[PDB]
Amino acid sequence: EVARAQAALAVNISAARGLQDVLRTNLGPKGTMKMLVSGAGDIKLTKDGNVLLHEMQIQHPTASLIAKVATAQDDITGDGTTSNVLIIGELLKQADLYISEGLHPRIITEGFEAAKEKALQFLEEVKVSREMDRETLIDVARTSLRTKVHAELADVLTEAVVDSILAIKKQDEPIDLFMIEIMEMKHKSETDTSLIRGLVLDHGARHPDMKKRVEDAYILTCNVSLEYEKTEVNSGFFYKSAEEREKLVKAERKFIEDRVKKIIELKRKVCGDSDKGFVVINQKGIDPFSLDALSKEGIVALRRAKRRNMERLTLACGGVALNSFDDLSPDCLGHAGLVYEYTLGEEKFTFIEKCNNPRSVTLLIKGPNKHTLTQIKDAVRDGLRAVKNAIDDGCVVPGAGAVEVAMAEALIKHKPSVKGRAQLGVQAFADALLIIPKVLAQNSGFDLQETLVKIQAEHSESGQLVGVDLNTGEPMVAAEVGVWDNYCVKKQLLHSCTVIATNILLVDEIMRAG
Amino acid sequence: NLPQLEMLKNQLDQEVEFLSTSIAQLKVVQTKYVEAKDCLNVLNKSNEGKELLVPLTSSMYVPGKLHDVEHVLIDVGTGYYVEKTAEDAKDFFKRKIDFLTKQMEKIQPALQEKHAMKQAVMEMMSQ
Amino acid sequence: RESGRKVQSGNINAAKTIADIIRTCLGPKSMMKMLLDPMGGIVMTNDGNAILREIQVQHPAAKSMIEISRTQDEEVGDGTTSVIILAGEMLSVAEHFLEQQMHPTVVISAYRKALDDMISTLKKISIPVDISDSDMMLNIINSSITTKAISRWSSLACNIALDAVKMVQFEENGRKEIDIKKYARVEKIPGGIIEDSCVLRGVMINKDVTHPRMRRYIKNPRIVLLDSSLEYKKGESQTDIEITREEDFTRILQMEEEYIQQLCEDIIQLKPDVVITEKGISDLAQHYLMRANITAIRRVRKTDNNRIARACGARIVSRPEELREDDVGTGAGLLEIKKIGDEYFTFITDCKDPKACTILLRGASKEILSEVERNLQDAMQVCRNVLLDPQLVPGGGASEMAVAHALTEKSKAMTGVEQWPYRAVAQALEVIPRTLIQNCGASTIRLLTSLRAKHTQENCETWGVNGETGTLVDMKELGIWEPLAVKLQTYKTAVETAVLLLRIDDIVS
Repeated sequence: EVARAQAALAVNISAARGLQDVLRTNLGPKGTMKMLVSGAGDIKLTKDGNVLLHEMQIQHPTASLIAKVATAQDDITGDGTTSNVLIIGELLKQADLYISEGLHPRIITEGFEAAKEKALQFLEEVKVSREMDRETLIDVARTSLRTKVHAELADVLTEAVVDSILAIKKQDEPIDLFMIEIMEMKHKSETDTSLIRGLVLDHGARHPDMKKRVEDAYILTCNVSLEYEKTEVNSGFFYKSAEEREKLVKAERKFIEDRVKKIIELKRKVCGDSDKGFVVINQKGIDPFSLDALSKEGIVALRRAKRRNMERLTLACGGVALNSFDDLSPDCLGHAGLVYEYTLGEEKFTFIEKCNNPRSVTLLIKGPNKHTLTQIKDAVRDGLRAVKNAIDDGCVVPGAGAVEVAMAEALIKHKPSVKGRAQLGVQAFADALLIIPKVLAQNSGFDLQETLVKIQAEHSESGQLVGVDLNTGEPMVAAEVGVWDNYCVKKQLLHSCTVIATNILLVDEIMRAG
Repeated sequence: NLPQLEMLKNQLDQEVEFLSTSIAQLKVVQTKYVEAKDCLNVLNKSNEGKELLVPLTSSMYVPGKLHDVEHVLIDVGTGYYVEKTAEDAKDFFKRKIDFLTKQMEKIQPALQEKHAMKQAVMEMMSQ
Repeated sequence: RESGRKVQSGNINAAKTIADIIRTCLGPKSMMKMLLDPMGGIVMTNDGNAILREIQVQHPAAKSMIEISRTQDEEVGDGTTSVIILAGEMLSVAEHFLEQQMHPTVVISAYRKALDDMISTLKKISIPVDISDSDMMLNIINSSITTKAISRWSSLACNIALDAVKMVQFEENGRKEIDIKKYARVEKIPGGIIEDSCVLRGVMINKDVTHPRMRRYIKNPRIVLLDSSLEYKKGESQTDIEITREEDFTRILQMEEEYIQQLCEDIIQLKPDVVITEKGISDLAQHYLMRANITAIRRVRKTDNNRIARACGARIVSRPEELREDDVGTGAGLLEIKKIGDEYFTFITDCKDPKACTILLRGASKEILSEVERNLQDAMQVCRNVLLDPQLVPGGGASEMAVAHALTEKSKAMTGVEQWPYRAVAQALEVIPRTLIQNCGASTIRLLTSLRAKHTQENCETWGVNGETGTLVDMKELGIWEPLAVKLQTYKTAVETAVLLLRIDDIVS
């Protein structure tokens, strides 16, 4: 089935609004949560632009296509997908108005670009270069989390955020694929958000009371089999050879009490005492009687580890990996100044913490363990990438539309071309910018018009960046307020908004066929 | 479990024994056709009328005067005998060898194949 | 089973919409149609050849439109959209009228004379090139790449196209016709950069030979292409019984040795190290050569050997007796196992004939390379199209508006009922200008009538509207250029194409 040109563009642009409109608070603290019980057919909770897209099975190509490119920003920033959709269809709103009056679909698409630049130039012009301190990042943390959750919820979150990235700023790595270690915990309340500069150990050893508080953590991350297995196992396993099974029964616990002694000696080599804590972590099962020997030596000897955890163990501690405990120097195992083996609920989740040279920082959250407990985890985690951009860009500008008008102003305040031709594109282009504050202000309050003429005249009067009180509808200096746009975030979605809006303006038919 | 891998090893040992026996014996049975083939060249050569010392019975050997070198037997059918010409008899000797030859032949393809599969079970054995 | 006027309609009917939506997609300035699969699969393309496909096709002449399209997709692959425009233009205009004026016929004929006038005008409207000056060629490639808006790596690949394809051009019927493409060899390579690639002599062997015992580098040993028949002869000249037993192993394998050597000594007679063994490959054949310490490259394609036939510029030899350099491994030549990325690549360079290079491609990796290669593939072919045709034309409406006048001038002079096609022919030139006027997004009727005047005095020799400059313009200063044939090749097709469906009044099953 087919729709041509004008009829093609409608289904495009018509599909945007309602879709787009649901997000009219996805951004800032005013952002309204949205629940899928319908996405796969499962009860959930989400606010993000790109995420909500993929979450819902989204039947319409319009809904379909941006989520692909909306994946880019959510890949990059993680938010502003919470935003970008809004300008996009409003932009789609603008171009048709010409073609509605009539105008060639080309030139409008054509007139967006110098517009896409002169506004992007204004980004260069407006971008506020800021020297990032934890506080600056605190308000960078809360501007993305307000977009996510309560500013209340943004609070306990903000700490671990700016603190986790705080130790990666040490690493001078502008991006974080580490200190992204996050933990969720059994609780009545998702309120708890915990920060472990080290790791947290999911698995407990089948033997409790081994070393329950490991003070000095000497961690050999060990694939080792200290359970080879205790009885008849041939290669370590059952088989069809009795002849081999007849030979292979005894060396098992021998190869084990080896690795027992290999730890026994190791412990006393690592320690010579049970005072200094000590840890063994098997990637596999361990004999508990091995443990029993070892649990009484001052070790916490752990088993069936997850190779992922082994890394941050091998790394954030500076831990190490062997197949034979042998003996290793006490220092030869990575370290965490304290280890706290911690049971909430019935499972001890061992905190290997202040892991020496942490490249990873663990963020625990205790919660009801619902998609509530999810709605918090996702919330911080894109703000992480957001605040990560503030590491990336030294330029962070405020949000809450403080940007938009002043940006939308110039190219409107003057035809950037002084072409009607481009201004056709531009007036279409430069207009859609205002969608964010004007709905949010009116989402929270009075009609856009006032705040608009406020924020404009204000910026016109100020040039200070003034932005909505996102639960009021009144403009406030958004820099000081702390609602803040990475020059990373806003610039990209800007591009993202326009770069899609063109060739999709250019779909002059669609056939259903393939 | 444990006995099953123990079972098929020396199982495939004997097929080697059997086939090596069968080709050995089918190396044996062919040899007597040319015997029947060659003894006719001798009797043609010397002449009808030469003393033939042929076995009589156990440890007994019986004499006779050679006659009818052109009259020479092919034993075929179930229970049947075709005496054949000096030419013809030597032919089906050659024939029934060649009948036995591929009969003898494919035995070693069967012979050699059964040992490595014992080995394959013996390989899994010490495994 | 389909009939006459309804075919004639379905001709004009289908070929209309056939000719259409991709013209929105046409131009460096374009409009990409969306394509929805019945499952919901969405597609955004300027490619008619692509657009031809997901759309459900029924009208068998539309299938036939897909044919000359694929037929042109075989030839260029660009303008497959543009070729079906004009047949759509052609079939639309004259057909229904002139079949309601009762004929495919005068319609048939006059496109012979639609063809030649432009063919004439082409040699007038297209100007010769320096294939000698690759820069004179480069701007074309600089132009060739950018309608689909790819520049970044192509800007280099532009040059690299020029380089090899002039070399991968050696071909003669004695009238020296050069189609030769398969000489050009391309390389998927990991690492390097899109801005670093080259053309290496002979034909570099990349695809199926990484083979590490080629040795690595052949300084001047020969490479050996075997249409021998190197297969060991188990007897003297023949293959004896198989080996089921110890006795067949000793006697037969011995005579298997001689035939390998006596040919491989004939191979040694041309003194190789590398022997890439294709026909007559034997487990003893390489082993002897490996015992000969002659690296014998087996498990190999004759396509490689055809690449190698173009790597040394040689042939492949069925001769058992007296194997020669000029037989295989023509010229001194090289063979080198090179690691670009870490992939082992046989480079057989220095064809005995000059104009020997094949395109090495490095991207930052295979993919971003494939970005180069795909666009270089367009870049490289335009070369052999410019190398095909050393004339080239100011494009757009200049290309378009030129002949219609002479054509109308004909129709006016010819004043038959053939004049009516030359009228039907006249403005069909201007549809891509309409698309160009789409490309700029402007008023066509004006720009037409405006460009119509631009041919009234200027004669639109260089003057079309270029939607990407937006305006009626010199296309020489503006630099819109294609080798003449490509214009004709697009132009030749639609004529015959229209003339094709101009024949059909009958679909029958």
